[PDB]
This record gives sequence, C-alpha cells and structure tokens, in this order.
Amino acid sequence: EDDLYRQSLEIISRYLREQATGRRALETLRRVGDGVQRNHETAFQGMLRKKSFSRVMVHVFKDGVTNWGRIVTLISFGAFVAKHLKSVNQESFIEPLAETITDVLVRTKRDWLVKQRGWDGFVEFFHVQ
Amino acid sequence: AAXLRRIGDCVNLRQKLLN
Ligand SMILES: *Cc1ccc(-c2ccc(C*)cc2)cc1
Repeated sequence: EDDLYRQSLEIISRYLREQATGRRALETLRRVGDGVQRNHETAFQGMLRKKSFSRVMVHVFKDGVTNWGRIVTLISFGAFVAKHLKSVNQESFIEPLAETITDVLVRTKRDWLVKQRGWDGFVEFFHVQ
Repeated sequence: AAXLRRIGDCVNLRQKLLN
C-alpha cells in the first residue's frame, strides 16, 4: 500500500544486488552512483571501516537540507558497502542493508520525496549527462 | 555523516551546474 516505499525498495534492492553479485530510475542510479563511488573511493573505504548506518544516514540530513545529491550518495555508499559484503562472502546482509536504506529514506524524507515527485524527480534532476 | 553530507552536496552542486 505504500507504493512509494515499494518502488524505492525495488530500485535500491536491485541496485545493491546488481552492484554486489523504474527501469529509467535504475539506469540513472547506476550511472550517477558509479561516478560517486569512483570519485570517492578512498572516503568510502574510510567510512566502511567504522544498523547505525541508519543514524549516520539521518545525521547527513540534520542541518535540515535534503537534495538528490545527498540521496544518491547515500545509496551509492550502500552499493559500495554491498560490493564489500559480496567480497567477504556476507551477501546475506545485502537485503537487510537495502531494506534499511529504504526505510530511513522513506521514513524520514517521505514529504520531501512526494514534493519532488518521487523517482520521477530523481530521473529529471540527473537527466543532463 | 559529515563525509557523506559534503560529498552529497558536491554531487548536487555539480549537477545543478550541468543543468
Ligand atoms: C571528507 C570529505 C570532505 C569533503 C569532500 C568533498 C567536498 C566537496 C567536493 C566537491 C568534493 C569532495 C569529500 C570528502
């Protein structure tokens, strides 16, 4: 019944699973997420060595600012974490991870997402390549 | 959290520059 949640979980799960081991939002996410991971690999390595992933997600947003860059960066860091779990043979944490990321995003930022027209806003914001 | 926030705003700013 939460169709926004359902749709966010499918994109984020599929991205995390694919990286590790709607169609238009996925193509946007994989492209922008690859730039983010490639360009911030050392920061992401540093961060990985440290679900309080949840507290950190929310703390990103504490200054009262929400934007697609912060969102896509969080999801990208989730894919980075997912690829590590695959490397380390702990794929069973990948789905709880995607669930956690979706929960935190939809739970805390549902009003903002609605206002930005959901994943349609995401695709439009990143359209210029 | 500071790191993800600043990276996220750098990505956002780049895309608004592109847009
Ligand atoms: C830990 C950390 C701080 C700042 C950056 C950063 C800010 C802004 C831009 C455009 C790139 C990188 C990354 C990591």
